[PDB]
Amino acid sequence: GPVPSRARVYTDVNTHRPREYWDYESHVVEWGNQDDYQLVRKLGRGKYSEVFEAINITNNEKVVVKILKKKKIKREIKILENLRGGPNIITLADIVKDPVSRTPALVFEHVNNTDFKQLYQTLTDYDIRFYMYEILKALDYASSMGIMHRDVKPHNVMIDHEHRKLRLIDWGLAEFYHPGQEYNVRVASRYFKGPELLVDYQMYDYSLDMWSLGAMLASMIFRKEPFFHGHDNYDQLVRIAKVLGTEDLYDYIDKYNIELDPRFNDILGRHSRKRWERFVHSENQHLVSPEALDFLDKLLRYDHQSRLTAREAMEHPYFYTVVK
Repeated sequence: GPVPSRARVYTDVNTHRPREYWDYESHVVEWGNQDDYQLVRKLGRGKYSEVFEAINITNNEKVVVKILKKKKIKREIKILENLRGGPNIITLADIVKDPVSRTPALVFEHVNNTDFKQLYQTLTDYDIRFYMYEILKALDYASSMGIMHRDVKPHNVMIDHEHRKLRLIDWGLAEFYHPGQEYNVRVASRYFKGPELLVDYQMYDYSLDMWSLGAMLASMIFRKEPFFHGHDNYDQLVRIAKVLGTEDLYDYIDKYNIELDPRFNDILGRHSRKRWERFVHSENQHLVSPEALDFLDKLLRYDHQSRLTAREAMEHPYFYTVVK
């Protein structure tokens, strides 16, 4: 069968916690006052909830209410409470029972966000570095607290560009990392899924989020949306292999004694690893530097154990120019 794997950092953080920290199933929700909040506008609907802009009439603060459509509820709540106050972690302000849905409604602080599409059109080199560093603060904190987000993507980063403020949001897919635990590979959005998910390797860890961050960075510095543009989860791996090469892919699956789905036999082909310069052109060159390429190269590795961790990434020369 497949060879096991463990995170190379923050491996045992949950084992040294009281059961209460990670045993989300046993968590007892503290309920607030639903009448404190007035819904103002529907912002959107996802697979698992509907999201509203609302006002907290007990202070006139704008808030965001997510009305949930089992146990994912307590998991998200527990993770949000565990991470509350951390750098760039969205703040859960309250939990109320919605009278119409009769499900929990999570109340979050508001962030005046700019649509990433419109906001990826304008970011300077400096601002890419600056905001990447801010996202890293959130991922280092989350992982240091034994949590993997599992859905890092531009839609889940809220940026108030005016105040240069960033929050990592939507922890509904997040999980507690337990060494040796097998996890569902049906997480993350297609274009941000790490190779571990695409080859059905279940014993993954925080390093999944670092792949997703790398895919985000590639899209930003190269002005290519998305960077790996698959038609489905299979073609998604082929798109990655056309950049990273098939030999390193086979080395990866060979290391973990993973066998590819045989349907790849007729679609994967043989591909060399490409040099990152291939993707540089007159329209994106001002966002590219040797430091950017080296940083990207160290995130986008097939082998989840070989990627930079969040803290290692923060140490990278790419961020030397960011004022701290």
